[PDB]
Order: sequence, then C-alpha cells, then structure tokens
Amino acid sequence: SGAKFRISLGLPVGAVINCADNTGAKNLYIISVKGIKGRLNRLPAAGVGDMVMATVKKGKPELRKKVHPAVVIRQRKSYRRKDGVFLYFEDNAGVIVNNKGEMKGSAITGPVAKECADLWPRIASNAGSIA
Amino acid sequence: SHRKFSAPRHGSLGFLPRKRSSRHRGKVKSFPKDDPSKPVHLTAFLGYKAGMTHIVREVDRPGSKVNKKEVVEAVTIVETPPMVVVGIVGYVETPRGLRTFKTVFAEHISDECKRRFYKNWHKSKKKAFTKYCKKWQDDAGKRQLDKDFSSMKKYCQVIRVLAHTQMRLLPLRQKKAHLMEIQVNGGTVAEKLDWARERLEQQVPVSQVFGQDEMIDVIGVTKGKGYKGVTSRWHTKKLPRKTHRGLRKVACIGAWHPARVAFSVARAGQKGYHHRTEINKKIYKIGQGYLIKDGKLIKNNASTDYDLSDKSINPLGGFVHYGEVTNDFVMLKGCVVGTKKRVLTLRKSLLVQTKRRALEKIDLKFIDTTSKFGHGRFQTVEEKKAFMGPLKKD
Amino acid sequence: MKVELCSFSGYKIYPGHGRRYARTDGKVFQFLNAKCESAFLSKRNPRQINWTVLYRRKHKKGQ
RNA sequence: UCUGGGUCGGGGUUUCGUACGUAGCAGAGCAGCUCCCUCGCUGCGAUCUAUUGAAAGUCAGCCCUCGACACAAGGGUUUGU
RNA sequence: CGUUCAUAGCGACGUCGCUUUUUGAUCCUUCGAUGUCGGCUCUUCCUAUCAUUGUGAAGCAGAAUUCACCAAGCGUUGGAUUGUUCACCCACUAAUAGGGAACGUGAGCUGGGUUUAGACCGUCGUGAGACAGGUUAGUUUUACCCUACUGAUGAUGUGUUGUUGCCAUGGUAAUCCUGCUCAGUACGAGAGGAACCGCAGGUUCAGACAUUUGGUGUAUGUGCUUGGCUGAGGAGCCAAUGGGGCGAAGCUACCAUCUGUGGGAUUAUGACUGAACGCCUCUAAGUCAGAAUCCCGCCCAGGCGGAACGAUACGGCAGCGCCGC
RNA sequence: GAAUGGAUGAACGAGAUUCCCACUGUCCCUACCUACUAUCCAGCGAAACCACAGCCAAGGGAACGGGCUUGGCGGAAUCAG
RNA sequence: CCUCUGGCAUGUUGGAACAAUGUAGGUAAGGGAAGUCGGCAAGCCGGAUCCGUAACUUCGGGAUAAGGAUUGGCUCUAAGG
RNA sequence: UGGCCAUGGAAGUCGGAAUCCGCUAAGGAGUGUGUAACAACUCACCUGCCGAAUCAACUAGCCCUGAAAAUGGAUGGCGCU
RNA sequence: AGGGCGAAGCCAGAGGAAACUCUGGUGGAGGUCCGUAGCGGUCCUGACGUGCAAAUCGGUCGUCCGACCUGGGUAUAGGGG
Ligand SMILES: [Mg+2]
Ligand SMILES: [Mg+2]
Ligand SMILES: [Mg+2]
Ligand SMILES: [Mg+2]
Ligand SMILES: [Mg+2]
Ligand SMILES: [Mg+2]
Ligand SMILES: [Mg+2]
Ligand SMILES: [Mg+2]
Ligand SMILES: [Mg+2]
Ligand SMILES: [Mg+2]
Ligand SMILES: [Mg+2]
Ligand SMILES: [Mg+2]
Ligand SMILES: [Mg+2]
Ligand SMILES: [Mg+2]
Ligand SMILES: [Mg+2]
Ligand SMILES: [Mg+2]
Ligand SMILES: [Mg+2]
Ligand SMILES: [Mg+2]
Ligand SMILES: [Mg+2]
Ligand SMILES: [Mg+2]
Ligand SMILES: [Mg+2]
Ligand SMILES: [Mg+2]
Ligand SMILES: [Mg+2]
Ligand SMILES: [Mg+2]
Ligand SMILES: [Mg+2]
Ligand SMILES: [Mg+2]
Ligand SMILES: [Mg+2]
Ligand SMILES: [Mg+2]
Ligand SMILES: [Mg+2]
Ligand SMILES: [Mg+2]
Ligand SMILES: [Mg+2]
Ligand SMILES: [Mg+2]
Ligand SMILES: [Mg+2]
Ligand SMILES: [Mg+2]
Ligand SMILES: [Mg+2]
Repeated sequence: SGAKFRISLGLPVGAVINCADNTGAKNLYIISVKGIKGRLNRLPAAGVGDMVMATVKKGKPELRKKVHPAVVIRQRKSYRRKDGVFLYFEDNAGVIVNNKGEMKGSAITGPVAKECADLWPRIASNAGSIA
Repeated sequence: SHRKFSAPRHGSLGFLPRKRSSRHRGKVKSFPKDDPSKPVHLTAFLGYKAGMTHIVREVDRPGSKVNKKEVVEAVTIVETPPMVVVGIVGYVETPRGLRTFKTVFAEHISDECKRRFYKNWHKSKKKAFTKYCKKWQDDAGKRQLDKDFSSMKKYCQVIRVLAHTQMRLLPLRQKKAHLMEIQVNGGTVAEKLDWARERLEQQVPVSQVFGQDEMIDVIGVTKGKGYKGVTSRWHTKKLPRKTHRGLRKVACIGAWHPARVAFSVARAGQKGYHHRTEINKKIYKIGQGYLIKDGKLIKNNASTDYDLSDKSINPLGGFVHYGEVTNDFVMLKGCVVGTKKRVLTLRKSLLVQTKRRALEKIDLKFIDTTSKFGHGRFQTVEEKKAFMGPLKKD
Repeated sequence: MKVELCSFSGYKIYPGHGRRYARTDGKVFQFLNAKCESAFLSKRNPRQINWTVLYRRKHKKGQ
C-alpha cells in the first residue's frame, strides 16, 4: 500500500555487491536495474530495496555464466530515512531472487535494510536482523 | 543529419533573459482575483529571510508509509516585523490595461520610509512630502482629499494599499525601509477603500494576513552568482579530458544554416540574482515575537506544547550572517529563494487549494535550535551549562 | 523523538543530526558527527580520547 | 542624532583536542657519588598524571555588546517646466 | 486469400502517383583550395506516429490487437563486438519510430579510419613500381574585426530628479510510470482477466536551496609528524600548498532538501433538431459534447509606450512655478 | 611454404594486439580549492586581414545573397564573452 | 630536500581585483573503465630487512617473479679492534 | 420438386450445365443471411393510406477527396467572397 | 655518482674405495640490470602555435664500460661526396 520514497542509490551498473544468501554465489555483478527508464549517458542505479539483474562472477558453477534477478539488501552509500536519520551499512550486498520476489536461497547472512524488508516480504522472512 | 540519440534539452526557455534582475525586492506579478463577497483583507506581506532549521512532526496522510510517523523537515524563518500602511492608490480598468488613477498618501510618514525617497539621505535636507502634509490640516486640503477618495469610490476598481517595512526593528544594516503596493481584496470598492482609510498610518502584523497551515507563494530574487560558464549556468555536459580549447563549453553552438546562433543555444552569462516566484510553501508556524508583561517572553517562539522549554527560534550564536529574530516570524516548509537578509514578498495563493497535502494540519513536535555556526550539539545554553559543568572561565 | 547517544563520544544526538552505521556483525552505531565516526573507523579507543564522555568518566573529571 | 557607523576590548558561538611552566612516590632502565644505601641521595630518561574540556583561532561576509578610543554638515561635478 | 465472405486484415495480372533520409544519370557552381568518414557535444525543424492524450475498425468477449483519424505536446535509454555508417546481441523500458538542417556541427574536439613520405605481407610486374587486397608508424594553425547569440553599461523622449506602478510585445513547461483500491469483479465454458473515481509514491525535465548527510578546505584554523635551520629550551621558519588527522564559514551534489498550477476556442469523433428528397439523414440555415492540440492564464523579460505621486536649486552671485495683461 | 629462407624460441623491446587482478574523477556527474593568466588601471604598444560593407524569410539569379525583388523590419557609443 | 662560503634580485614592468574560458597543480561520497578507437590521462606500486618465489628455459636466466611481514621514539644488552 | 450435376454436403442457396410449366395476383428451379443439410429469416406482382411529378444511366463545368518534409513565408505584398 | 645480479680462478669443510660430488666462503666477469652527469628523444597526439624558439618548454620516457659521449686537427665536393 504505502510506497517506497527515493533513497540515495549507490550501485550503478557495474557493481559487484556480495551475495548475502546461502546459494553458493559470492558476488553479484549488477548488469542492470529493474524499472529504470533513464536518460542519455546515465548509468542505471540501484539503492537498497531495488530489484536488479545480476550475473554471478564467483561461486558455484551452476549459477555462473547466466543472469538472475536479485535484490539489494544493504548498501554502503548512505541514504536518508524520512525520520531524518542517515544510515549506511559497511557493505553492499544482495540476494539472488526469482521474478515474483521469492528467494532461491534460504537464509540471509547479515542485516537487511528495512527499506528492503517492508518492500520484499520473503526476503524479510529469511532476514535475521533488520536495519 | 538528425542527432543520433535523443535527450531532453538543458534548462527552460520559460525563464530567459537569464539576466540580472532589475528589481531587488521581488514584484508580485499577479495578486489573486478579489471575489467580491468574502470580507476585506491584505493579499501580501514583506518579510526577510533570516535562516533555515529543522522541525519534527507527526504526519497525518493516511495511506503513506509515513502515516503517524515522526518525520523531520527543513524550514525557513522569515522574520516579518509588522508593516505600516502609509498610502492607498486607486486603479481603473481600461482597454489599454489598468491605469493608476489616484494616490492618497497618509499624513505622517516615518524616516524609515522617507529614507527610500532619497538616493543620499546624509546629503538631503529631508524635504519630501513636506508641502504634501500641509493638506491634512485645513478646510481646503481635507475637502480635496475627500473629493479624491470620493472619485476613487466612483471610478476605481482595484485598490492597493501602500505599506512599508519597519526597518528599525531588524538586525539588518539598512534603515531605508522597503515600500510595496499590496492589494485589498474583498467587498465593494467603497467598503474596500474605507477599510484602507481606517488602516492609514497603522501597524499591520503577519497574523492579520496569513494563518497557519496555509500555502503561500514566496517571491524574491535569487542568490546571485555572477558571470558563470555554460556548464554551471545551463548544466551542459562537460567535454572530456582531451579537448584542446577547453571543456566546460558546448561544442556545437548551432547548425550551419540557420546562419545565426539561436536564442535557444546555451551561452555563458549571469547566473543568479534572477526574479523567481516559488509557490506552495506551507506555513508550519506563525511565531509570536519577544514581548514584555513583567519580564521577557522569549519562550513563545520555539517552544511547542510537547517540548515546553524556554527557547526562541534563534539558535546558539544567532542565525548566521543575520542576527536575532526578536520579532514575529513565519516558518515555511523547505527552502525559499535568495540569500540570508534578503527582503522577501509573501503572497496568498492564486489557486484553489484542495489537495490532501495542502489542507494538512501541522502540529510541530520539536524545533531544532542547535547552533548553525559549526556542528552544534546543544539546544540551549542552560543545557550546555548542565552537560559541561564548570569551566576555567569562572 | 528518541534522542540517541553517540557510540564514540557519548553526547546526545538530536533527531536531525549525525549518521547511523550498521555493521555486518549485526549491530549498529550512532555518530554525532564525522569526527566521532572517523575515530571509530580508525579504531580509536574512546576512553583514551580526552573530549569524550568515556574518557572523562575514566579520569573522574567533574564531581 | 531611532545619535550614528568604525577600531580595540569583552561575552556568546564554534574548530581543534588539553599549551608553556611547575610539581609528582608515575616512568623501561641506566649512570655519578656516597650513608654502597638498590626507595640510598643525586642525575640522565621516550612517555605518563595533575594543574587543564586546557592552549590557540573564531569575520575578514558568524551573533550580542552600549566598556575603551578616536572620527562623524565634510569635499568635488550637476541639472530648470 | 481470409472455414463461409473480393475489400476486418490482405491482395495477383494491370495501372496512376508522391518522395529526395538510397544509388545512379548529369556536370550548372567552385581547382590564386568551400578542410575530405565516423563518434562525441548542442540546438532546432519535419512526420511518412514506436509510446503517451482523444477517437473510429476488426476475423474487438476479457486480456492481448493489428487497421485507420486528429495529432509532432512530451519522450524514445544502459551496454558487448566493430574506425565504422550499417549490423547484430544482452538488458531495461511506456517506447527502445523514422528523418532533415552544406549527407547540421574539425578557428567545437577527437583523429580509430580513409588519404603523402618510413616499413611488412600476399597477388601482379623483367623492373622502377602497382593493388576500393591486408597490416603497423605517422605535426589537426589563427579571432583582438563585422555580424549573430549570451550577458553588461548606456542611448532618445518625458522641464530635472526620485517613486510606486501598468503592460505593447517577445519567451514559456511540465512529463510519463508503478503500487494499492476498484477486483480475482465485469467479460469468459474455463484458462485467464480489464476499466473510471480515489489513495500512496516514483521516472525524466524545470526552478531553487544548504537545516541536515556528503564533497571541497591555504580561515594556512588546530593538533600530529619527516629533513634542515635559528647554540638549546620555548617560540618558530624553509621544503612553489613539506606531509598528514580533524576542520568553521562559503561555494556545492537526485550524493542532501523543497516547489512545479487554471481556463477558452475548438480538431478527430459521437450526437441533437432538421430540410434538401411527403420518409431518412450530424448539415444545408440552426444546436450539443469534445482532446498530451492551438490561444491565453500562471511564470520570465519589459517598447524611441504610457501612470499616479513626491521633491523641485535662499544665496554668498541665483534661477525658476503660476496668474494676468 | 622452406637462406625470394620454412618451423621454432629462453632472454630482451619507450614495438603490435587480448584478457584478469589491483588501482583510480576515464565515466555515472559533476563539485570545491590553489598558483599564473584573462579582467580594471599607469606606462609602453605591435600584426595578420581589409572592393564597399555588415539584421532576417522567401524569390529569382552562374541552380546555397549583405547588397537585387517582395515581405519582416531598423534607435547613439560601447564592455566581457 | 635544507644549510655555510660566495652570489643574486625572480629573468623586458608595476598597482587593484579574484568573473567566465584556460595553463599548471590538488581533493573528492557510493560505484570502479560502465568512459574511450584504445585504461589515453592519473592512480596504484615503490626504499630497506626478513621470509617466499611459478610456468617456461639456450640451464645462464625468468627474478625486485608473484605473495607476505616488519620499519618510529626512548632506555638498555650482546657481538665484533 | 431431395429438379439435375455434384454425396463431402447444396431439396433456391461451397461451385458449375441448366433453367421451363402449374397455380397464377404471383414468387427466380432463386439476391442474400445462414445451415453438414434443412429450417427460420430476407430479397417480385398486387393492393390500404397519403397526393405530382418521379427515377435511372451516362456526360462535362466550378468546388471537394485523392494531396507527406524538414529555419518562419509568400496569387509579389497587403488583402479580397 | 651510488646500488643489484655474482661468471671463471682460489680456499676450507663433508662425503666418495675411485671418478669426482656437495656445503660455506672468497673472487669480481659482462656490447649484464637499476640509476645520476652525459648522450638521446617514447607518450601526453600536454604547453606553445603572429612562439622564448624558422622545431622551443614541462612532466613522462630510452641509454648510461661500449658498435659509449665529446673538443681541436685532418681527409672526402656536386651526377660528386
Ligand atoms: Mg553516452
Ligand atoms: Mg529523433
Ligand atoms: Mg589534443
Ligand atoms: Mg552551518
Ligand atoms: Mg475463396
Ligand atoms: Mg550530384
Ligand atoms: Mg568555411
Ligand atoms: Mg498524419
Ligand atoms: Mg557534413
Ligand atoms: Mg564550424
Ligand atoms: Mg581544426
Ligand atoms: Mg591514424
Ligand atoms: Mg604510408
Ligand atoms: Mg581583452
Ligand atoms: Mg623545541
Ligand atoms: Mg629548489
Ligand atoms: Mg460535426
Ligand atoms: Mg461546444
Ligand atoms: Mg472545451
Ligand atoms: Mg504572452
Ligand atoms: Mg613462394
Ligand atoms: Mg629450395
Ligand atoms: Mg614470397
Ligand atoms: Mg557576400
Ligand atoms: Mg615569479
Ligand atoms: Mg620585478
Ligand atoms: Mg633576462
Ligand atoms: Mg571517487
Ligand atoms: Mg560507450
Ligand atoms: Mg567499453
Ligand atoms: Mg599512462
Ligand atoms: Mg614473468
Ligand atoms: Mg601537441
Ligand atoms: Mg594562441
Ligand atoms: Mg620571457
């Protein structure tokens, strides 16, 4: 119901955020950000809570050499919450996911940002810590 | 050939000759339409941008994720000491336009105001409206005055009051008080005029014009930035590193064959000190100034029902590059045009406001009052004196 | 508006100001300003640093 | 002459992070002298504690002073229905 | 052909056209030189409309759709390979439409490619040498003139001066999307599966701003530290800003925050009354609804265009304003 | 395609490519700072270039006009770009 | 890089400002070559001591391969004539 | 009158050779709709009302559709019914 | 300049029945490596481009005991060197 609000989005296309679920992937080469019309010369950028296409660069060879959807869960670029607290996360991080928002993994190492948790429920269910 | 990859053009043509504004005091380019029905009122005011700060508030837009969640919010303090009406000035409709018809000035006029009428006051003998004010004490003059007012009753349509600021009461350097025509919007012109004739020489405070949680339009001149290149002034792409004759430029001004450079092409020139009328700036707080019943009432500014301390909106060490706001002020949401100290015209909206957001009632929870002259960490001096304890300066 | 305390210095942090850090261990820190946060990230033991609360508690200052 | 604006000073604010000096039974050890006492005394000795959120800067485009000091109708060129 | 049915969509055999974003013809212009491809950057136009608004069509149940109309307001992206144009692939998207401006744009760049001289290879040549055959290395000049544009002083007028104002004319701006709700509802055998009004937000664009987060930082602010140098201490300096922490103010970032509006005429279209044509017809006279259009509004600038009001040279020589003659 | 040398090849190369790690304002996307300029002033003081000149639309015209035709129009003297 | 001896007056001028463009330096959040014909440019790396060192090889090399750790100040000890 | 060819079904009706008589006031061995095929529907001859012209096929005048380009624009301009 | 690598020869010790082999030193080879002066002149396609300059400047670079650099003297002269 209640919609997202924009947040300072510090993952341009070209990032390798570390996969923080138990798949067997280690990295997630963001090749594109979902739901970006975009402008000339401008890199598509995914903050936290953003869907994303993601090649795996290192990990299991099942996953390597193909594209998966993914979600950004933490991010090192400090966004501002509506309550006027800026927040950043120590590492950029995501999870491999399917089109309809379900995880293909099962358990999320590390904390998930609540911008991502509220917007992705199945991620939120497998997230131990939030914010 | 066509440009390969499309892109929307940089900057708006709806804003140009991007030149240094003639005026300093921002003109009200249109007052609202006076319905004749609702009672008489002033449509505009003239404040001063003293400074910014936080607020905190519970928000009540149901549906949002932020419903019943305390957000913070930036705000401008516009110090607005009461204006003095010193004139009225009748207008009449014509097919040519809207001719000024008759200006009746008050009797007594301050040196605050009289300042304005001379380019050099030190050197003048201060002889303005001297033979004028003779009119206000005889049979002949008073009669002519009445006939002028009667004529305005017969003929005029639009009536604007002339008021001016109380430059006296500010922390600014200048004494030369800003005048301004403000339009009286209300009932019939005869009623309209006798209201302004009653208000003559009198104070008018801010609360008489505006009310709380009201969208108003801020009108002013932008913070000026001098000569600026095209990359600053139009936000054109920089060219790359290797460019031989510089790179904060536009490469192709224009095509060959309209063999002129067009008005739509980006060139370097004056950036800033433009006239600009930002609209829909909601008044969160109309704040009561310092006053005396026995001791000072400094509290009445930045105290909220939920805070209850003894603050004023003045932060520690004052608003920077300004002063103390010792007078009544408004507190708009967000930034507004111009610099610190800049004279600023407020104006009631041109527009029938009926959006959820524009009828929202603002209850403030907390005004930040920490210094802006560095990273502040104490809200008030008494709090600081508590936290630190005693210092070597004792 | 729950005023928080700076995880380095000890000062209160009013709603507006400062920054919130969320380490992957899964614990969070609040910093009044960058000055605190830099000393935190460079691993400065705030009890060694005079101007913090933790130092002054340690050295019995005031009282 | 709303006596004013200005310089200096004083507060406030704020930046940095605790000055010099002095004292110490703090100080890894070392030495000189002896009362060869090794807590003897005296010296060297990074650093430490205390004095000390100290010192220092803070409009030059921060805020208030009404404290000290002078200085404030002065000059030149104009223009007429 | 389309089960059936020439024309929903198509369309053979024939035929009539437009177009100059293809390539040819041609050689009128330029050989006392008009800088020869592509990309970047920027502006503007066209429509032969991909999307978006409003609509007619279907072989349109819904969803998806192709066909057509008004229509160019607003958009039309990120990459891999290639010097490329072109091409192709991945990804996102509402859509990844097509062009023009000396095949826009070298005193705007770049110079990868063509296209000197150095060299290699292949084929051809007795050979010098040749090759829209491949390769590698190879100088990208000048603006202070005039205009145009950008901003900047001014100009004639109004007796002089100041004021607060009006407004001729120019410009002009907003965009599209998601989610929730309607609703697993209409529609449909089911599978699937809408829409209007609301509500919450976001894209791109525009205009600001610095409370906050970030950036800068020679306040050369305050520590810390290298080498040297004032006999040492203290206090300092030098090393083209010695180096580095932290850093006020100030600039400043979708890297922070705020704001972005209302009418009128109508177009396509669908209608009314209604003849022409004893009926019927949206039309012939007459009338209605009607839009990302257009015109204005708001918004920016403000005319060899005006306005009301103020004060109008005590003087040491002054000089003027009215009035009447 | 075999001393018009063929195939090879460690070491070496301001030689020609391709990828990876690191690293970065190359870029997303631009921003702030410093010095010397440019700027204004005193003094000093060149050059190239120059038919006349210098606002446009369209027309025709040696088939892309500043000048011609028909329209739009036109306001001293200048400054930085 | 800083200093004494000796030598100079900043390289054919001065002053006031601190705009745009530049020339020469720097710094940048998150990402890290997505830029571009092409990592061009800049950045990383750098000294020393101690470990540790691959493929390949003409057995000489490769080799500072790579990859690691340490480094200051102070007060002592031991070892070298 | 399931007329005949065609069976895959065409008793008027995908198509084609046929193609007349009766009743007749008069209805084609059938214009279509549609059917597996019928059915059902629909398309002359005649009336009832109303009250003088009505209707077809060609043809040529003006006008209109056909009729899409990129700086803003040209019956020469203003304009003109 | 200053460093690096450490070739032959030489010493000792250990093994070997012999052949000889290992280990530690010493030794200081080389159109050897780094790198100054020197000589050069890669890239920035940087600066400059009516220049400082009719080819210069800055950083970045190649080489730096050898087919090394370099003064003076001397030889070769135009279809000739
Ligand atoms: Mg691009
Ligand atoms: Mg296009
Ligand atoms: Mg270049
Ligand atoms: Mg501040
Ligand atoms: Mg057929
Ligand atoms: Mg041709
Ligand atoms: Mg030319
Ligand atoms: Mg069309
Ligand atoms: Mg061209
Ligand atoms: Mg050109
Ligand atoms: Mg060129
Ligand atoms: Mg080339
Ligand atoms: Mg060649
Ligand atoms: Mg000049
Ligand atoms: Mg000292
Ligand atoms: Mg030097
Ligand atoms: Mg119609
Ligand atoms: Mg209508
Ligand atoms: Mg309408
Ligand atoms: Mg207009
Ligand atoms: Mg051969
Ligand atoms: Mg042979
Ligand atoms: Mg051969
Ligand atoms: Mg000419
Ligand atoms: Mg100098
Ligand atoms: Mg000099
Ligand atoms: Mg000289
Ligand atoms: Mg960066
Ligand atoms: Mg690219
Ligand atoms: Mg690339
Ligand atoms: Mg390089
Ligand atoms: Mg190697
Ligand atoms: Mg060059
Ligand atoms: Mg030049
Ligand atoms: Mg010189």
